[PDB]
Amino acid sequence: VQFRGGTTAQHATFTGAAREITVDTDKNTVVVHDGATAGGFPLARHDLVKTAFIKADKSAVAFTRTGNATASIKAGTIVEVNGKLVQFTADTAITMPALTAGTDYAIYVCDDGTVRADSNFSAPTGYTSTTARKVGGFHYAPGSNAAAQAGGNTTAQINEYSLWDIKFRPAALDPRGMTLVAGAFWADIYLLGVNHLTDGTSKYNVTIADGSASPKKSTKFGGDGSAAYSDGAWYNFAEVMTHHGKRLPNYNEFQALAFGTTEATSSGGTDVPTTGVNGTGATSAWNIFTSKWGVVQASGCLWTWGNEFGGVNGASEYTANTGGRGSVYAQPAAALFGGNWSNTSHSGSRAALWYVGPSNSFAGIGARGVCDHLIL
Amino acid sequence: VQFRGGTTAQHATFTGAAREITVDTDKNTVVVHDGATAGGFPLARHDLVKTAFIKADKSAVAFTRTGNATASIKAGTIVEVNGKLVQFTADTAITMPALTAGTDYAIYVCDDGTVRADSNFSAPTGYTSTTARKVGGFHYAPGSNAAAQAGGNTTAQINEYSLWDIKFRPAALDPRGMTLVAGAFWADIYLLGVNHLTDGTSKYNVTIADGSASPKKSTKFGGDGSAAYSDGAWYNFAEVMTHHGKRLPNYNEFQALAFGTTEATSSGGTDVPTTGVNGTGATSAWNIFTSKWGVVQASGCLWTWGNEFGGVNGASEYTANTGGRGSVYAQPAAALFGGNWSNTSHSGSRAALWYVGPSNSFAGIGARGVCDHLIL
Amino acid sequence: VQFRGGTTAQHATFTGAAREITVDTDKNTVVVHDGATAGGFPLARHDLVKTAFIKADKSAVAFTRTGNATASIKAGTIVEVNGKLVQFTADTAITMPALTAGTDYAIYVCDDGTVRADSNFSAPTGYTSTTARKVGGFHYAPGSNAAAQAGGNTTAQINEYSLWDIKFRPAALDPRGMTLVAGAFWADIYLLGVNHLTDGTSKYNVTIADGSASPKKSTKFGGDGSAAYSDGAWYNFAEVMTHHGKRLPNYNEFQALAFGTTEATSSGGTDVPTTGVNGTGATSAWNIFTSKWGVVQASGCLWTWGNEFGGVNGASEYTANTGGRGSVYAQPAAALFGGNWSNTSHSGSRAALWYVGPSNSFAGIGARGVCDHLIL
Ligand code: MMC
Ligand code: MMC
Ligand code: MMC
Ligand code: MMC
Ligand code: MMC
Ligand code: MMC
Ligand SMILES: [Mg+2]
Repeated sequence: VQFRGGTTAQHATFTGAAREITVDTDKNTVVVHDGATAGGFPLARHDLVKTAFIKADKSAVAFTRTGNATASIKAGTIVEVNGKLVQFTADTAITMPALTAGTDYAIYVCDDGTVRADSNFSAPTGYTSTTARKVGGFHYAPGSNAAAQAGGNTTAQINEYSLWDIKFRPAALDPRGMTLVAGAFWADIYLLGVNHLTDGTSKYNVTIADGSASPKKSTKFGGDGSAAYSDGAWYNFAEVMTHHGKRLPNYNEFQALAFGTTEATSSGGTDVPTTGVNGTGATSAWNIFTSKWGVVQASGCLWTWGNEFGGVNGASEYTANTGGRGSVYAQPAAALFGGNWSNTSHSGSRAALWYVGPSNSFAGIGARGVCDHLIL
Repeated sequence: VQFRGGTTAQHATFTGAAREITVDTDKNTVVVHDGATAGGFPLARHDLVKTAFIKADKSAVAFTRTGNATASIKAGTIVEVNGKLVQFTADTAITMPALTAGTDYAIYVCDDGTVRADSNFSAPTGYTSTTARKVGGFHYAPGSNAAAQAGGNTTAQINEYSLWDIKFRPAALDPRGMTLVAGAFWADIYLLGVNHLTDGTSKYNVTIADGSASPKKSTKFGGDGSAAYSDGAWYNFAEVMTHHGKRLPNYNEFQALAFGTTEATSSGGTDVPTTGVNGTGATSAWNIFTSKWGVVQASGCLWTWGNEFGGVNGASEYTANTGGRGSVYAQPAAALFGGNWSNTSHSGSRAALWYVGPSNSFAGIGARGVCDHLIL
Repeated sequence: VQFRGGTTAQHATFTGAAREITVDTDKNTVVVHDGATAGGFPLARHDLVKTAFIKADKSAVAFTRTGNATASIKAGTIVEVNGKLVQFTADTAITMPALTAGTDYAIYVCDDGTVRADSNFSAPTGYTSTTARKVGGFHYAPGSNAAAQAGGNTTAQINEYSLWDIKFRPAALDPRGMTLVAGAFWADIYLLGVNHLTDGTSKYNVTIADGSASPKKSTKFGGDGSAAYSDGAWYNFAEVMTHHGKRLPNYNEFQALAFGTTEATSSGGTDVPTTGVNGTGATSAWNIFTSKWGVVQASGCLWTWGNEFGGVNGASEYTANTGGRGSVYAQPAAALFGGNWSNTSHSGSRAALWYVGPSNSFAGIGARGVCDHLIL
């Protein structure tokens, strides 16, 4: 059984009867008619709504944390996947795999109507990247977000603020290991590691980059994947953040991301070598410095370079201290935020040192990344 | 009358005749065939274009101001609402309610094809949030935008630059009370009020927050909704802006948002207690300081803290002045922009004082918010 | 032949048989039925997917450079245009016109299924703005991007990093003449010209704006299209960038955008009057200063004002030096980045001078614009 049909040009001067259905053979679509409107009312091909993703509440993430190791996709969520429509009319549990402290997970919606989390960011176990669509994710933290201003605990659990989806996410090239601070912007949960090219900037239980262990050189700026920078200059940390589509925090972002930490307190001892782990000789455990938003070692562990300049200036003479990329003159210090392990009662979410020039490198100075919140 | 149909798997190896129409029973959709292409050409379900909102000109807002108290939705605007398609093929008047000076309004498109404004931001009178879709809004100002560089008048009217829609808007969590500066970014029309938790940051005829009347403490940072900050430190104002997804202006944004104000002029007298109202002992009326873009009390009324540091530094010693959140060292002043009532001929759109540390609090220092322009 | 049909209200209490197709006469659409679901399953009108634009890889631009003067649109690209669906199942060559060094081109997808580039940004030759849809563009540069850290050559060719599309682009009001730096943000390929109102901020072979040739006054800030600023103050350059929805670079953006330039080297001689051209008395050719990302005269040619303050301060007294827009107090210098022609071995991608107040104007100080990267 074949229907009446014509080209698009034939369709333009043609008014079909009310409730008549024709077939545009150029478009391979149906055209609904009303007895008056020339051309009728063409319907949409499915190819043109591929990747559709509609939420009932576009101002919030598509998922709800329902417990330390459980979460749900929200009612009213409509997802296109592999030519099919999958929607959830009520809050629906996300099938969870084994969850491991300090690991990122991707949430998929599949064309058989299921929804599940997985450590694999291409496809979940038992599916392909065609039948399964990555729609978001979360971080399973080593400990709780801070309930007050005394850090968190060491109960591994989903960080609710780390929940992202494809229309509610960090603007960074890679969303993993980030958390949403006060609904306003995203911060890296962990201080920058040396091996950020493989790990990303934000990973649990890795060696922290500072003056004594410089980050791998960015492969977007002459790095080869093996060489590290000669030191931990501001320039190098800023270059690494840019590599990953992030930036160093300014003062307003730092006081936000670090709120919840134990204030006026430092880690103590002689070092903080590793993310999400007690420092060397520490008199306070790592979790004492978790922020409200799940930022780990948010203060009192290492200074982070900031994306702000001011305070004490270098000499008023052209000074070639930029790693061979020109000279600076009356160079203001680059901000340093948070305090390090040796900084006693002076650390905290508003700790700020404006003395160190950007060319300098020290063992207790590292970095944390941030980027914008994106709501589409 | 029932049509030929099959599952999606059955459909994959099936080539129907030209102009044949089958029904995918998994998808509950129609599939158009051509006599050659295996699988045919599935059509789109309406669920997958819910919330569609298409404009002829995506680089401009969807509405035009046609007079002090009238506006229109633009030709070529196509809106999905409650399962229905509503489009306007010509500029169409927006039905207005009573308009009240210093009030924000939401524009709705309804599933009966009407379009109207309303003071209610959930649903307009005579409709529900299901049958009516909020697509944008505007601010009805107490006075005109500045036609030159001598402020505006006191004729209540729609601020054309305050027109926003869901794909042409401030990136802030709440768009109300903001205006588009030079097409580049959004600025709060009013200086921050004390009661920003209920009012938002930008409201007409409310008590201005400064050192003598500190803002309500952010409920995202330990506030309970009743307590105010101990004072008007930079830290507190920056914290409030972050609460609302905004920031303090930098120098480039300030000179932009304040252009149109009466330059090198201050309010005079002893205070400016209230937004959009003459100061105490004022020798110039409030409207003298309206910018081109409808920013009220843009200069010469209160300094606004800025999101920039530089100028005179505090002591080169760890100083615990951050409200118990750590210490600062060689702390640069936080910028102050615009000038206050007592600042005589030194106020204006480029007025900048770089002497006051962020821990300080004074009666003529408050804040104004800004965030990015978002075109989707 | 007319189908069974009813209004939307009639449709709500009606359950048709499995594979029955009715016509909603309010919506002028088809409704697919299953024998159980009240209301059936309405299909989407094409009006609601107008401007649809779907890419297989949303994290990358929709086009690939295949040679100095050729490029392709990528497989999996689906485009709505003039009521029609046009998709490319394999990489497809873009038809090129004559290409001219230092020119921007727009890429169109047309409703006859073709794809082509054109110097006209409304419609390509042989088509209209209705039958042809602008989906992106590129810059055809006067020379290559830098392969190392020794600038580029003078072989005119497409700058791969200048490829933009409508969902992968600078957030600026006009994308032309910009390039994507490290996937993170966009930079103007050329230093600001005097005639930026007609040319935009970024054009090849035009007179560079500096203290000796000030930019045209912004028509958004009291300019009339003919008058230039009285001088090259920071204030004026910042105002021009804002006009175009851009900003001056900060230090982290500058070291990124200028990487690839010949470091610790200046143009020499007595001037650099023109974009993409050798300086007056130059001892190094212009192309020596091309960055990895195709930023022309990236360093060693003119300082660019930066969007950052710090270093040496002006007097601690109210100083009316803002062009009649108020006074400043303890005003920090505005950053200057890159070095100019006279700056010998001190120029480069990290060259930074923090001595000149924003009110000052000099022959070797101009500007370069940047704005955010937008992925939709
Ligand atoms: C999502 Hg399986
Ligand atoms: C913008 Hg990170
Ligand atoms: C919009 Hg009624
Ligand atoms: C970004 Hg406010
Ligand atoms: C694109 Hg013809
Ligand atoms: C935001 Hg330019
Ligand atoms: Mg600064």
